[PDB]
Amino acid sequence: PHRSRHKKGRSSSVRPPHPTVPTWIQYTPEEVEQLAVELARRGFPPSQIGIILRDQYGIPLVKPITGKKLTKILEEHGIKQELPEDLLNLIRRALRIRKHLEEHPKDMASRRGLQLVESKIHRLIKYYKRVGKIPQDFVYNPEALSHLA
Amino acid sequence: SIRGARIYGPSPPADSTTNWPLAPLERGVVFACPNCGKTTIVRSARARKLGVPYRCPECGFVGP
Amino acid sequence: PQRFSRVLIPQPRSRFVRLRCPDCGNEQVTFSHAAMVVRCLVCGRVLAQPTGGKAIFAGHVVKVL
Amino acid sequence: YEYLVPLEKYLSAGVRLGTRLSNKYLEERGFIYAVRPDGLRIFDIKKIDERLRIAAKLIARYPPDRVLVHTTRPYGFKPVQMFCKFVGCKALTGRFIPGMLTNPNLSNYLEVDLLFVVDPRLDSQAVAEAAKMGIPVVALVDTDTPHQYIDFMIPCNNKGRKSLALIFWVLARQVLRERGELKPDQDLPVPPEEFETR
Amino acid sequence: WEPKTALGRMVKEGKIRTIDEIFANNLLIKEPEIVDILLPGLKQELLNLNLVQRQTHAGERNQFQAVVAVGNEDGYVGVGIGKSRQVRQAIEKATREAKLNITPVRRGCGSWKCSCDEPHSVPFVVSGKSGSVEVTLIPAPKGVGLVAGDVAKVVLRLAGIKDVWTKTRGDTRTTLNFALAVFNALRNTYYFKL
Amino acid sequence: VMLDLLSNALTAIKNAEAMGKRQVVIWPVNKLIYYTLRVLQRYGYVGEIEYIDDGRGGKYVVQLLGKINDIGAIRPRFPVKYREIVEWEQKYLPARQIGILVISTSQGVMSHLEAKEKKIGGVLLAYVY
Amino acid sequence: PKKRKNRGRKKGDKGREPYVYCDNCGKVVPRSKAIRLTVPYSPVPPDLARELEKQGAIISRYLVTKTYCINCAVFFGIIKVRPREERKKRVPLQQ
RNA sequence: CUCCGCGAGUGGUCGGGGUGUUUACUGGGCUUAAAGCGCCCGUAGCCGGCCCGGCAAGUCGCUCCUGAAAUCCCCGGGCUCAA
RNA sequence: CCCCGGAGGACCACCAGUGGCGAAAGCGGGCGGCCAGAACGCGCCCGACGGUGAGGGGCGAAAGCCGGGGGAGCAAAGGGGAUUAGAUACCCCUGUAGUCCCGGCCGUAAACGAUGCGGGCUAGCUGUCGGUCGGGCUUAGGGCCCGGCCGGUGGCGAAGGGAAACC
Ligand SMILES: [Mg+2]
Ligand SMILES: [Mg+2]
Ligand SMILES: [Mg+2]
Ligand SMILES: [Mg+2]
Ligand SMILES: [Mg+2]
Ligand SMILES: [Mg+2]
Ligand SMILES: [Mg+2]
Ligand SMILES: [Mg+2]
Ligand SMILES: [Mg+2]
Ligand SMILES: [Mg+2]
Ligand SMILES: [Mg+2]
Ligand SMILES: [Mg+2]
Ligand SMILES: [Mg+2]
Ligand SMILES: [Mg+2]
Ligand SMILES: [Mg+2]
Ligand SMILES: [Mg+2]
Ligand SMILES: [Zn+2]
Ligand SMILES: [Zn+2]
Ligand SMILES: [Zn+2]
Ligand SMILES: [Zn+2]
Repeated sequence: PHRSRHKKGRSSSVRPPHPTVPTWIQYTPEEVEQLAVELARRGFPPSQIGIILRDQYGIPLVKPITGKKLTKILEEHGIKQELPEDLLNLIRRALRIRKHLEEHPKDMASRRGLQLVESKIHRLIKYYKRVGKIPQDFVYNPEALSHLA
Repeated sequence: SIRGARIYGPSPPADSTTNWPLAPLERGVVFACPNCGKTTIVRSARARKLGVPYRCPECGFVGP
Repeated sequence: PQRFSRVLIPQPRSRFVRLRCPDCGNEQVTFSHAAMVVRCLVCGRVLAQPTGGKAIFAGHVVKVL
Repeated sequence: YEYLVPLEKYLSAGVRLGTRLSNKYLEERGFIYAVRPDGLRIFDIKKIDERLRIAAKLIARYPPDRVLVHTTRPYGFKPVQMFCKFVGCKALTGRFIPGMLTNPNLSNYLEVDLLFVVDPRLDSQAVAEAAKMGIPVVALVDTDTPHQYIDFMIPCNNKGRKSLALIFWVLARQVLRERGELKPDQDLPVPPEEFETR
Repeated sequence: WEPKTALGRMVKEGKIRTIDEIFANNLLIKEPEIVDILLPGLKQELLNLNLVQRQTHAGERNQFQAVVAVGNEDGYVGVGIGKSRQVRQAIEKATREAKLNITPVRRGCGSWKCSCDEPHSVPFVVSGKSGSVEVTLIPAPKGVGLVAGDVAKVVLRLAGIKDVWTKTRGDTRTTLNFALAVFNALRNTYYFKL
Repeated sequence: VMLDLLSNALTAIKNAEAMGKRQVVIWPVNKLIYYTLRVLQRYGYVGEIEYIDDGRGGKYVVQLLGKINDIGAIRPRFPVKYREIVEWEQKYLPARQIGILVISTSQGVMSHLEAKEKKIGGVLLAYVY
Repeated sequence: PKKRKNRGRKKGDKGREPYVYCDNCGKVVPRSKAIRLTVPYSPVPPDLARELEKQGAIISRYLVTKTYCINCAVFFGIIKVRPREERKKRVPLQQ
């Protein structure tokens, strides 16, 4: 839910106050960009790509080493998502919930979860239309947006 | 702060770490520094109840 | 974590650790709280297993960065 | 660091044994030193010694007659008794009569300028009257004690008979030395063991 | 009189000759005789007198509850309450408690429509409260007078205040609570961190 | 959701002063908070002001001198004129010699005394006494 | 005026309770607000001299719980009307 | 009978303001006194993180053209003062 | 009453708690599948995208209504046996809707924490739940104990507040 939740957690990562390049790093900025483009072509989304760089390759953060952001690097290197990552995730979640609701029409909890997800989709669409990252004629039609699932 | 206001009456003892005055009908506590005994330590009843620490201006002792 | 208004300078509680793979002997840099199965880049064996907290290491811990 | 009494005597009397509770106040002050894997709180014995020294200097500056030393703990009846017999202070073991400091029309109406309670969590009535009248208060506090209205505290194991007897003997010796009837070398006429109650 | 309580001993021995020193050094007055010794010019007034009853099997047992305000008219005021079966000792008890509860009152100017540096009014804006009567005292220009209720005027005049503006809230018809709230504000003049 | 850092910082200072603390830590901060603290320190209500460079915008550690009797941010931020300063003076302060209003003007954040000296007006921010 | 901070039942952060049926009754209440007094219980008490260690006669005891509403809990003396100060005392209900 | 208040006035009933912090901007309250919609999604509206650069709309300062006269506040003068 | 078999409808005893989940209503046997929403850990991604929300909505106990199925126990209405001055009640026997399932309507409740939602600051002590970190042990287990943080859930209680109960 969004309002009147039972709990209000604090879980989040605490980064250094001003991140810098690690002294122990064995990867140059250009090699970091090629590794990111490799993971993108393999198909991981940007959050997963960042986790992969941090875990497997020991890259703490793309921004200090390269001066850019991960989606900026992917955009420069010929990788352009259809929609923004969070909006696409919300739309896929809504499509999965609707597919479930097709065979289970009396799942009122699932209907409320779908309403929450669709409201989040609407807020994100309002923001993206305001900032120009999506076309101003974009409309959330789940029947015509099945291809994104 | 205060600009040329001459406020009457007895002045109150001032708390030596918070400036909470020992008001009439409320009894604070005034003693000498336990480590030295040179400076005076004044604790209003609020600071005594709250356990507010006090520091000697002369020595480096912090007491209840 | 704690409250940002209570901690003076918040810092990352995790750390980066160098590992030596026991099979081949390659050294690798790896996040301590690895949220995935981290493998050796050469032989391919598993070096770190993910948990809900600090990851479990199968390779020798050469030094914590 | 140089001790009022030897560390073997201290750690045999168990003065630095605290209750297994929590006390964020004492922890922030730094009187808590180490907690074992069974949850037992251990004080800093060096801080214990330094607070004994400063406390002895505190009681030394007051006339002994105007200092009231009180406990309701029966374990502290005897150590406070010999401490106070050797210093010359209004002593009180047993029940603190309410209104002794606030009711001047009472037969036992004492007038004091310093109060010394063995345990403030049990000797609450004396602490309450001291707060109401504005009398300075000294207390042998541990993890369970409430710190309100205590102008001076000595974090120590105020439960055991051995700890109480050793602490009171050390305080009596230091107060005698500060008053001047004893130089810094002599000891009391009786050992610490006579302070321990029976 | 026997100087019961050691402060009374010093006061009768003349080591303390003025009432200002007690409130300067935070000394607690436990006896009224110190007050009559150090303030011979103390005027006491009967602010309120209510009849009060307890129900019992044989009928109500009545007791007078008298409220008394004592003051020197020079910055010293106190108010006390006395319950007694008869009015005379009720007033005596109230006078004794007022004398025990006497306190200094800080005075001065501070009104925007005045510039005199005299003790005619309160030095700053102060508040007091007793149960539900809240009384805010505000400094006023000289010559305005006491702009409070009647019992508030009596308490302020006894405390030695000439001009003031009042702002009250709650049932002021509770005369005891109104008097206590006004006295509370006058005592709260000393809680201001100058 | 956090709305006004100035009112948040002022009420935090008031809470710490009520509890009789020696220092209050102020997070998040802005230049308005810094200039308000500067005016308070200039008039003595607030002691030393140390900046802390945490990554999340900065923090201010302020020393308290036992001088505040009541503090608070006037909200809404009312536009006040030089001829209108005095009624807000009487509205928020006790005594004609005690306390100060804080004003944001085109020459910067200052006290109501300095605003009346410069013969200017502006936006009311807070009060101290 | 609100008697008790418990609402008369230690229910917990929930909206509805499964609720039970009273013994010798049926007025009753949910799982909380009911009395669940336990007794040791055994058939034929003190015949252990004339049975048990005679013949072979192996007996059994069965701890038994009885559930009562407030009316029956007051009626069989399992609950008294304690004073206001003693209302917050934590005592076990005689097993 | 005598005393009290105002007096060429003094009373009755109405309407407005005060009363009234009982309309609350200053400045009320909503556990139990009247008062939190059974719960949640969200449109308009209102309220909104930090830093830097531009503008100068709100805002602030001065000035000008104005906001009829009478009325209102201050000052001087003339009706014997007064109005 | 006891035994041997079959059929049917409801519920999920103890464990079990001011224990958990959920926005509220509400949710208590096991296994499986399909979903949802949180907490915790994180040098993951976006970069203010947020709050509240008139109007407008959607969900919403019990009883009740519409149509279909089912019906063990209980049981409004009703019948009978008692009691009483009366007894159209309270007690006993019995008994139909209803209670259960499916589709819809109803849209109410002491729908209550009688406490709108969001965020910050302000002593503590103590039980318990989830995650996580440090130490010790180990029914060597996803285990137990102590200490810290984060997030819930109870108790007492600083400052403060209140007409007071009290928070
Ligand atoms: Mg919006
Ligand atoms: Mg514990
Ligand atoms: Mg309910
Ligand atoms: Mg009202
Ligand atoms: Mg009501
Ligand atoms: Mg509600
Ligand atoms: Mg309604
Ligand atoms: Mg309703
Ligand atoms: Mg402009
Ligand atoms: Mg909303
Ligand atoms: Mg609506
Ligand atoms: Mg139904
Ligand atoms: Mg039937
Ligand atoms: Mg039947
Ligand atoms: Mg309600
Ligand atoms: Mg109320
Ligand atoms: Zn010193
Ligand atoms: Zn390898
Ligand atoms: Zn004046
Ligand atoms: Zn029953």
